[PDB]
Amino acid sequence: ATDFNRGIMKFDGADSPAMIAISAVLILGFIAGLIWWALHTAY
Amino acid sequence: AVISVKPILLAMTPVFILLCLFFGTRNGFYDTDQYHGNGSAH
Amino acid sequence: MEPLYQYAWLIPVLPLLGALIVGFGLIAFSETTSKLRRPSAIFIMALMAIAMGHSLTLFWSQVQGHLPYTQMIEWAAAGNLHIAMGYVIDPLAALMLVIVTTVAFLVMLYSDGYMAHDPGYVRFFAYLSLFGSSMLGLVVSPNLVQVYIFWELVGMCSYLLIGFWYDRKSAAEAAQKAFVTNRVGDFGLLLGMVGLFWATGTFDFAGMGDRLTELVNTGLLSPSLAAILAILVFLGPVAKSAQFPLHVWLPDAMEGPTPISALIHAATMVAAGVFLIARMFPVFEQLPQVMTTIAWTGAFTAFMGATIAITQNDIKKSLAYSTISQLGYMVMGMGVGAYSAGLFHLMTHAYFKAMLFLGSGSVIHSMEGVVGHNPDLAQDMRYMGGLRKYMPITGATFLVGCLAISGVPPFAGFWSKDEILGAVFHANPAMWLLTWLTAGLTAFYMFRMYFMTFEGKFRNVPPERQEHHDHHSHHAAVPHESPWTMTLPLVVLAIPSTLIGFVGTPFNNLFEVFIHAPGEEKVAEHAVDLTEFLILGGSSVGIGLMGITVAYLMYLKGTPSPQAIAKAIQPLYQFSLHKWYFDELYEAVFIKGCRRLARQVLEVDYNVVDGVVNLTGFVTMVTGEGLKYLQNGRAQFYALIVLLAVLGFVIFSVQ
Amino acid sequence: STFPWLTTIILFPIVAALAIPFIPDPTGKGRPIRWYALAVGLIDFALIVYAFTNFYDLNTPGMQLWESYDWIPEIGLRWSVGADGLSMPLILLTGFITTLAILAAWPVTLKPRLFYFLMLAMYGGQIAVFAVQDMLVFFLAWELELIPVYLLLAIWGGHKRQYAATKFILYTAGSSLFILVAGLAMAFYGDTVSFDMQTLAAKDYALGFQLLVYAGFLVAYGVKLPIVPLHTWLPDAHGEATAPVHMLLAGILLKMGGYALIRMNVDMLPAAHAKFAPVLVILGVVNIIYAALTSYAQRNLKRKIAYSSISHIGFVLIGIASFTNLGMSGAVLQMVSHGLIGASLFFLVGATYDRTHTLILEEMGGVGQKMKKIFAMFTACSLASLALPGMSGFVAELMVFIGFATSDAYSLPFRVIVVFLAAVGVILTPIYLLSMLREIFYGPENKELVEHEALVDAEPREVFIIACLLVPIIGIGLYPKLLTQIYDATTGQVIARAREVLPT
Repeated sequence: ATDFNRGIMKFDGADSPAMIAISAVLILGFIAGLIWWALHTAY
Repeated sequence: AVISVKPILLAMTPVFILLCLFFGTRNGFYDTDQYHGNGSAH
Repeated sequence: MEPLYQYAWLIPVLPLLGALIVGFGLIAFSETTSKLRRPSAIFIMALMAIAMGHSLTLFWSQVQGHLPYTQMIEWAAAGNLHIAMGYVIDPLAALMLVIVTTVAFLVMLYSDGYMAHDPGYVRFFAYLSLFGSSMLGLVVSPNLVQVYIFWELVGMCSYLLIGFWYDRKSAAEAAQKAFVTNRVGDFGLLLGMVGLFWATGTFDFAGMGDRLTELVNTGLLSPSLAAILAILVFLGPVAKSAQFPLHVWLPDAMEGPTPISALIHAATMVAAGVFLIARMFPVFEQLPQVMTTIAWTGAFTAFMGATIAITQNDIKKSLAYSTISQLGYMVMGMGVGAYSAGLFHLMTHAYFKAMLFLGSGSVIHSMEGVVGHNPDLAQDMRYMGGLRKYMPITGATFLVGCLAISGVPPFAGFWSKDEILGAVFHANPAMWLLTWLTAGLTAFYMFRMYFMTFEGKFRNVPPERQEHHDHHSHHAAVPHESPWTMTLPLVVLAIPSTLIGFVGTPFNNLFEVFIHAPGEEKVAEHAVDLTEFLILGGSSVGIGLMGITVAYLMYLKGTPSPQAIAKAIQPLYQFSLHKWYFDELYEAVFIKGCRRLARQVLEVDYNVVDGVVNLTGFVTMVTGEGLKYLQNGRAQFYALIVLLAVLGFVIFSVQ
Repeated sequence: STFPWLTTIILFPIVAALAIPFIPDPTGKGRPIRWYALAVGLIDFALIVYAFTNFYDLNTPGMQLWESYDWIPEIGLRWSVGADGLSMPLILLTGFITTLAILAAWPVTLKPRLFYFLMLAMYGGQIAVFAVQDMLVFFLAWELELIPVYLLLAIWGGHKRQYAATKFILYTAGSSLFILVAGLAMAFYGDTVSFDMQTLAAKDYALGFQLLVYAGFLVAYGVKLPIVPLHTWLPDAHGEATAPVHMLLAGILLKMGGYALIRMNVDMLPAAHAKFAPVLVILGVVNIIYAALTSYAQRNLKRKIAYSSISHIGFVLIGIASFTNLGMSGAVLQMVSHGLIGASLFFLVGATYDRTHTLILEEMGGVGQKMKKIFAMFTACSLASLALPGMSGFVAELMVFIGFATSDAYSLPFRVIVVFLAAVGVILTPIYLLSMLREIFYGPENKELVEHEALVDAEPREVFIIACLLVPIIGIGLYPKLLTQIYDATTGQVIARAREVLPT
């Protein structure tokens, strides 16, 4: 992740492992929340 | 009333073929400086 | 008529082919074509002047009484889903055909003077012809698909032209913002283009009004649901014409070349952002809640862009914030309904902004003589005052362009501008008295920009005293730097100004509106009185005329100060000096926010879904090093497992 | 007509790939083996255009080169080939991009006897996937590009080649087994043991069986066409690679995972489609928004466009699972147009990196001052991938938005949100493409220019391969019935296969 914080507009500072899990549950929850939408909203 | 793709492809094939066999002969920089050398992404 | 009108698609494809060739001549033959700067400029200009020869006869044939002529060619077909792409020659379309090729031939006459010291002289005429062919297809367009093929093309030509120099870091970031901010409107246009093909079923403007009005009263569509459709189409022209949410790219579009600013305020802005809503009036007049949205976001921008033009030190950044407001002054004319007057203030805007922009470039190429190439703001180093005291013909023509935008007695605007002030005090006078207050403020910054830099003394002594350039000593002070290639275009762009000194007059306003009928023959107007028009026009030429007397007295005292305004209204002056504090809302929230959302989609990629794949390869390698310890030598232990499995399979298989 | 045409095109490179160790004169680097491999590419592309302009006989649904040769009667398999409308655009594309991938493989002097062997063997192992009408030959041809593309990434690759090469052969051969499993599940259903792709379609299946075969096919086709949970093999295998290899991965090899979705998940299993089709368009929407924000946040240059290729793929899912003749005609046109666009991007990343030796995108700036023809070419190819009109990126996505929200299948609160969500990719693709252009070319701040980056040029051969690929990008984008007439009548039966089932 040190090569992911390359010296351009990145390194927001939230590359901590406490943030990685709480960013995952919203992102992987939105795809799962959209798939479970689809089988009941489309037909 | 559609332009067919067969007369526009058969007339574009033998210009594409004769231009690669010419443009292969013309190149620069890939034989003189070329510090990549052998290993093509090292 | 038949070789004039069946070959009418040649007006887009002629100046495209002038850039197709030099684009093929610069990418393959750049050793000769970079040297062939002078012939390839005249070669590219020849296909534009022939395209001027089509339109000047395609429009003059239209006002004699010829019918509109349509053509449609199938573009992408499927089962029961056709896309048609052709053209129309419409008196609205043929009027815009003249404007976008007259000012394009003009700016290519201009371009031989502002450069030919620049090595990018050959490429600049390749991009300038790439603008026009992308632009001349937008005006002849019959469909909502066909206006969208050339919507995102002219933003591509606007991206390439702002980043023309591309060695400035400032012109780098300016080019990208002009593509992204227009793409939000293109995100809006694409939603309504599919959204209106969903509801109506056909992509043409004429077939969209009759089909939308068929479902809104029958009961298939809702009055609230179909209102958000035509709002989304309108979100397109708020980007290109720089309305309220999307206007941040115009101070930075002045980081490009000065010829381009004349063309991106006469072709992509006053044309593109207004031609679409003028063509979509079959949809908008059946929706009352949409037209009140258009006029409110137009009238706010007439106020919003006007005050940032005040205390603006840069000349091109003051003209850029002018045409934010003047386009905003015009889109609300399409929003209150009175749109034929909104279309005849379009022609005098495009021919005078280019008069004001190319006139401003005569100042910058003059001021490069005494000052180095870094500052282009109001004058320091022999400060502001005098340029017309040197008596140039370049300086008297950006006054005449400045004069006919406020509402002065003897010139234009008295015929076209104040017509939508009387039609806007009919319905909602609360949100539309705001245009009257800034009507004296549009008169302010225009004449604030005139006699600050054209009346006084501006050649004597250096305050900063650092030019040190042979390219500045050869920049020809005493404004004759403006060569022979500004004597024609600064004059010949004023020869349509006396034509609209004759047309669009109180007898030819009636005859030109008679050309500009809407989608139907009916014309909706509240009331027009004989006596009441005289004071509504007579008190309104005052607020223009006495609006500059407070500017004739403010910026002719040397300091910008009547009493207690040197210590200014800093609640409000910090807004206009720091440019509305609107660039920083879009930057600290959207630019940082998408630099914060995107980063943690990358780290959930590299660590969660890459963590599972790198765990299947880890629990199989440590399974291998767990049964590698099953064998340990000691061959008697191997004889146990042979004997234990004999005991196992005879308890396994008897039940 | 009697002459086996598709059997020639499949086997003529692999027969002539074996004659590479017998080519004489290894006097230094490999010059004569570079010219033999190029010329044997071109005379097979001439064999595709001879077989197409004389024998294809378009606006007819079905295969027109039908050659069912007997191979092994015990297993029941034959050597059957055939070109329909869902494949004959892609046989033509494969013979076009590979012949440029030989020509873009010119500076290689590492192992040139081995490079052009596998690339000619991969040129046969790609046409063989689109052409065969069988199931044990289709599983053969799917994994026939398994060992040459392990070796193309491992020997000529960046750093972390070996971590990228063995993550890829284990993830694709670890997913190709569902082709054999689901290909055997339909073969033994009923009473016949037929393996042809026609009788397996013309067989009637049960509904509960069809959802097991479709979910077996979905993982086997969600890996190659990177449906975004199953995608992690790609940006390593595409991130650490050379430009002549990369044109065969992103240009063509992703298209086989989308070609096979149209053939074997829409034709053969229609009532399996109509049950789990709205999961595809939601996996198509997230394919665009995830892969455009993942592309923006990355600073490795070859890895930015590698994640971008997942995003352009995201309209193939919306195009397939929309049950409209313009949606499916916009997905096939998306696969052709991304191959021509993605090859023209992925060549110039190698063309940039061969001069500046970095890919890091922070030590760059002012590259457009030294090389201009590289800058003028990398602008026209990145503008092609913006879905900008006048090029084939926009017309391929124009039919998908129109084709999806004109279908009488979904409900209206679903179709509004998907069109609103897929069009966020319209905003998102200029964010990272133009910021890639800006942080490399635009600017005064150059490199150290002493230790690294000693050279800059633009070879007059390299200007051809972009101008060779930008001709059919624009030529399709200005008249898309140059391509839509090839597959009008065969796509019109796949949609006729899924319309009669649709209320289910």
